Amino acid sequence: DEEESLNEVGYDDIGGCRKQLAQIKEMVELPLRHPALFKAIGVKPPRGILLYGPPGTGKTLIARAVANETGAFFFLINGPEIMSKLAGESESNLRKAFEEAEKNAPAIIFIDELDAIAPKREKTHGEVERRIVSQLLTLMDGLKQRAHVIVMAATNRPNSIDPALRRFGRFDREVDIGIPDATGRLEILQIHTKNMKLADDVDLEQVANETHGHVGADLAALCSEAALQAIRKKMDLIDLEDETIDAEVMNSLAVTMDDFRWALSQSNPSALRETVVEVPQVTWEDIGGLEDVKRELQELVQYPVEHPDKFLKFGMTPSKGVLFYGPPGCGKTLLAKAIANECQANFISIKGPELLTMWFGESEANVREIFDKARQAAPCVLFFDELDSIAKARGGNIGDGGGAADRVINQILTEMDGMSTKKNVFIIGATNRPDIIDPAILRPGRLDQLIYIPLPDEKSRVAILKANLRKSPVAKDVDLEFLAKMTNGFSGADLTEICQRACKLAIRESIESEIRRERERQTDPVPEIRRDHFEEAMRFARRSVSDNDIRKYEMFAQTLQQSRGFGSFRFPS
Amino acid sequence: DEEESLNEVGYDDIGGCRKQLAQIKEMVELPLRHPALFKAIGVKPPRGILLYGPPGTGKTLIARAVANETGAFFFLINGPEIMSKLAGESESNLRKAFEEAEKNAPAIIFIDELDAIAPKREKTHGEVERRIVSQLLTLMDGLKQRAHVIVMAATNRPNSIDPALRRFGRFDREVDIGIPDATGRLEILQIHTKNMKLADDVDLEQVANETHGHVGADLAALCSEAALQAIRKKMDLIDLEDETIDAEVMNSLAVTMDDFRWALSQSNPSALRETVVEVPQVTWEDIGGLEDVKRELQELVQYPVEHPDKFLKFGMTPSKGVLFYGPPGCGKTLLAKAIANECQANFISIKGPELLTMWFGESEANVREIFDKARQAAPCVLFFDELDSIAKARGGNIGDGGGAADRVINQILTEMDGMSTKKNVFIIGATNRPDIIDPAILRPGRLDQLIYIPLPDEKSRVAILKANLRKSPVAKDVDLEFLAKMTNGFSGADLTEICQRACKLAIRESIESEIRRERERQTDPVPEIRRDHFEEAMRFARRSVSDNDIRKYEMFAQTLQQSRGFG
Amino acid sequence: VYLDGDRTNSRSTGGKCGCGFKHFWDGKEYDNLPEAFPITLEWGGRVVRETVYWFQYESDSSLNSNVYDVAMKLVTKHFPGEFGSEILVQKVVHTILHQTAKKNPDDYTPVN
Ligand SMILES: Nc1ncnc2c1ncn2[C@@H]1O[C@H](COP(=O)(O)OP(=O)(O)NP(=O)(O)O)[C@@H](O)[C@H]1O
Ligand SMILES: Nc1ncnc2c1ncn2[C@@H]1O[C@H](COP(=O)(O)OP(=O)(O)NP(=O)(O)O)[C@@H](O)[C@H]1O
Ligand SMILES: Nc1ncnc2c1ncn2[C@@H]1O[C@H](COP(=O)(O)OP(=O)(O)O)[C@@H](O)[C@H]1O
Ligand SMILES: Nc1ncnc2c1ncn2[C@@H]1O[C@H](COP(=O)(O)OP(=O)(O)O)[C@@H](O)[C@H]1O
Repeated sequence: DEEESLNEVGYDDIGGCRKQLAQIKEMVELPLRHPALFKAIGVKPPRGILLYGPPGTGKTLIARAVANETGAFFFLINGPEIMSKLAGESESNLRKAFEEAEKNAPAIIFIDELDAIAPKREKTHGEVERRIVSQLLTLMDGLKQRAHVIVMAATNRPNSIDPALRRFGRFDREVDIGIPDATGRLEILQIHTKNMKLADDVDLEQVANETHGHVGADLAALCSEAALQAIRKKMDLIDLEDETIDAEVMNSLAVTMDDFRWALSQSNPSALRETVVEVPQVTWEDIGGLEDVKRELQELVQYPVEHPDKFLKFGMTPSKGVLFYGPPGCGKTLLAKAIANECQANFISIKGPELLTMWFGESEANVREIFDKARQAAPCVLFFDELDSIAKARGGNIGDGGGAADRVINQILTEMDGMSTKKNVFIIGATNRPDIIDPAILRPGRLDQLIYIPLPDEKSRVAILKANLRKSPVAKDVDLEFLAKMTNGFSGADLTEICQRACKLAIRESIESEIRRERERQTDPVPEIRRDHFEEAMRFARRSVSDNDIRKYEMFAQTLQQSRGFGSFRFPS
Repeated sequence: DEEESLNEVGYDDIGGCRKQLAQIKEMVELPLRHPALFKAIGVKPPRGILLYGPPGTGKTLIARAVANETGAFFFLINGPEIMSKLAGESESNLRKAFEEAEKNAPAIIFIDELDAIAPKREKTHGEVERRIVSQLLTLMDGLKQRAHVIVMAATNRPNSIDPALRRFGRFDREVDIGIPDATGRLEILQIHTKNMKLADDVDLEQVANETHGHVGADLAALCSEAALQAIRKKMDLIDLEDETIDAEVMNSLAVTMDDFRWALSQSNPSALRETVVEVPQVTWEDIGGLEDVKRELQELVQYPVEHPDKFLKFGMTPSKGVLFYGPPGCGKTLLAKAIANECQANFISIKGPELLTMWFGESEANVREIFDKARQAAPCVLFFDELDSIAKARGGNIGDGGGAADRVINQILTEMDGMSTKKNVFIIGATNRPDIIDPAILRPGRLDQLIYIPLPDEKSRVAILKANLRKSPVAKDVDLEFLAKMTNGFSGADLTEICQRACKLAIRESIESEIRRERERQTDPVPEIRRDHFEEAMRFARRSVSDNDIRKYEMFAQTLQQSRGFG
Repeated sequence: VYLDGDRTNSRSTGGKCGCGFKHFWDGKEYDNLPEAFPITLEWGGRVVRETVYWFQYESDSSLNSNVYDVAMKLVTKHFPGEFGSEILVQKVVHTILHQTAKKNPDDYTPVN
């Protein structure tokens, strides 16, 4: 019959959002269940909470969870529903809701979509809409701690509400429900697949890792498509689309890993173009050599965030960014990812094309938004890749006759020189052409530290080769040391290419052998990579960085070192 | 109601607003307490007062405070409350107020959100709104019969009200409630933490210093967040749910300094992207050497204001500007802050990136705003840094088909030429490429004085080293005199770099020693910077400017001196 | 004294001259002989012509010519105290670096 009471929304159904749920419990449940606790200290509880989030993230799920898991009186006001009523009656309904809730206590009020109730004031093309907004403002300011009434609201974007509603005494406290991470996606998948019958080879961890831009709605759609594929696969020739289906085939339904793979193939994530904010999965083991640079990075980033007392004692201002320079493809991004991972701080990457888009599009104001996002994810590491891309585009050594200043780097400087030092937002830049960079960047208070990343040596090449082969099942007979000794002027990318070519040759040989064996039988030869392949793949080896190109970097580093000629300073004593 | 009666706000609850509160008291209480006095002098009392200020600076708080002291009469009008009524009823509402306050004793009428009922005329399309604006204008004009009624209004920003409401007889007077300074934030914190048990370790002075771009609402939110984190930290392990908290853990609840540090860490200030107008905290003690420049700068900004009669007697117009030129980094920025601090005048700083932003964005009209902020906050010092940035970015020297003239410096000159000498607004420019500066700036009457800031000499170097080190412990064996004798060519930033490197080495050693000593527990070595740290730090030292740049600046200065041959 | 590039008593180590003796140049004792390359300068209207000597093959690594110092000396000797002369430094650095390439390891023609 009506067994919908078994299908409800509790705090267990909301997966991947634990911190936000904790905040909601803090500022929506405690104030109206223990009123005297805030009275004893003497602080006023908030009178309005707003919920951010891209579409399909779970904003309305929390509404139902709080509605049926609080015990206090709950009143629901749909956004579009209140606007569909005739003019004059909508105000009557809104006033009736706000008066009826106040009669009871506590009286949590949830407004689903107020972006359809109170849009931007200039965009309110009409007259009744402004009257509705004003009526909302008057009722909200009438809550003088009366019966402990708290108002909640949900929106797809903060920058669509009338700014008058984000003042003191109004919706001023906001939560930032966002894109789930890998663990969140795995938890959501485990929540959704709690009812259907899975097979014994379905590992949801692989599915969670493979999906990149999905949100809760997308994961639900993926599960539905997997179930549909499972139904269509075998029961289609048994099902007849008439009368009733046999109970035997009906009960005996399993969703295999192949169906999930097929469903994942036919998937369209709705958050691909968003900026990824997550802790990198790269550790110090993925990087070979560069031991000293790791120490310097740990000193620069980790010390000021762990021992503030020491810095306060000696009166020193911590550095606020570094600039890497060196030959291309040597690990200038792996270092940033690793240093972000070690300190457990979020990582936001801005690539060269991202900068070039703003220079062409005349939209450098977007730079501000970036520095807002990092400010919302402290502690965070902000990485700028190819800072010289704009300078390289403008002619290079011989430009259009202009100075060493452009539109986007200037905005970056303006925004960097105006951030509070209390926040922990480290800034890292990378450029393989350190001579055409804007000299204004290197001024103190900015990216003033210079670190040189050289080409790897023999031991470091051994380390790189060993690190990159943790996936390929190579036989224990090839001497990687000999390869490192022979390959002298190679960067990391070249060694990775050598490994990729060896793997490709092995795959091709295995496929050909399998096809020939099957053809012969119509009437695992190579389960691992052996020595000969690496020989053949060695013929297609080229040096990415020429021998006449490292002179620039070596001479630049030599001059920068030679400028420091006071190493013989000795006190008389 | 018991607590509500004795919790009514008053004059004592306002924070850093001292001058503004005095002005409001002067413009309201006097024309009502003693109406006859204004008749004796003959000056007519004001009729309208408007309050500026960014959101959450206590604009409506002053309204409630005023409607406790001036016990004559008070009627409150809300913008959204008026606009939420049905059309026709809203217009019929205001009249009642403007007759009720007319029927009774000397009364005050406060309109809370003025911009909610009187926006820009052309920027808003509608019919009822225009009728409301016309009704308000008619009532304010007709209230001229002098029934001892004063109308007050508040808004977030003046450049949103219908300009017809800014004329004479209608909101002519204005009061600006700006962002609090360091002392104001401390006073607001002391006001807020009154009925809130605290611990003895927390000092509010540090909190006031560190919270840079906050306003009153932000400070209240910070205090609330600190209290909430105090609840979460310790008591949250006892009170779970559905129970009643015993008084033993209720009364024994206190807020520590770490809670305030955390609450400060997780706080985004509202009024952060706004120019800071405050008296600097830099005195002559932080600057080494430059003795002649100090006197030449004192006799240019301080004499005209201290002794106006002397200037009037001799008929010499005080200088309005000065230009600093020299190698990159010698204290050019420090001198401006020092001279603004000695005279106790507000300081407004404009850097090179702001000029480049106005040049790229084609928004040179913003300069008209900047001087306005300097005009209201008089006396003031206006500082422009890197005036050559635009010329440098446009190619430099003979780099393109240009003539050293752009769209931003032109606006600066246009606005500076229209400054009245009655208001003391001194303007200081700084550059390190004097050869490419616009010659129109140096014309007399805009920036006449041209001061050369050279590299420090030995005595100045000793003074700089001593001034930059009186913030951290230093062992007595360190001999700064030998360092100053040995450097012989460093600018004013290289010495600071050396000191920073020494402090960094000391921090590294101390942390390493602590980590090493924290290993035997399962089984203050460096209290002050020693003289061996400086020896290591001197290894990573480099000259910022070579002898060639000194040659360039010396040649420029000697050409200027040779041009001036008299005597 | 030694004038320039003479068969001194100091023994050449790995020199390509084959005489086994070091060579003297600009107050210093070198192994091989430098090349020569013409360079034109045109900053500030005035145009000058100069020759640059490049040392690339040598035993000790602290003796090989450094471009950022050679260009700086060339600019300073002919344009002392000129404002904003670093553009000329960058241009001459790029020119000499491009024209000093060693695509094939046989472009060794030292001046007598
Ligand atoms: N954390 C989650 N766990 C499980 N399912 C989720 C989660 N988040 C979202 N969903 C799915 O998304 C549905 C709710 O829609 P939601 O994600 O709130 O879309 P919305 O457009 O943001 N909501 P609204 O604008 O209020 O209609 C749920 O019923 C689930 O199907
Ligand atoms: N000077 C001050 N001293 C003490 N508390 C202050 C001060 N300024 C602001 N506050 C606090 O911060 C709050 C700011 O809100 P409010 O006074 O409504 O400012 P507003 O945004 O200008 N108001 P409105 O007139 O509705 O636009 C006050 O109500 C006090 O709680
Ligand atoms: N030190 C290193 N150890 C291991 N792999 C490296 C190292 N340096 C570069 N790589 C390889 O280079 C690739 C990434 O290059 P990247 O660092 O992004 O180039 P760039 O430094 O130009 O950004 C990775 O696939 C990695 O395998
Ligand atoms: N004469 C000086 N006395 C003390 N400190 C100085 C002096 N000159 C430079 N400094 C130091 O240099 C730092 C920055 O110098 P600044 O004045 O900003 O350079 P510029 O004049 O180019 O703006 C300051 O923090 C200051 O401590």
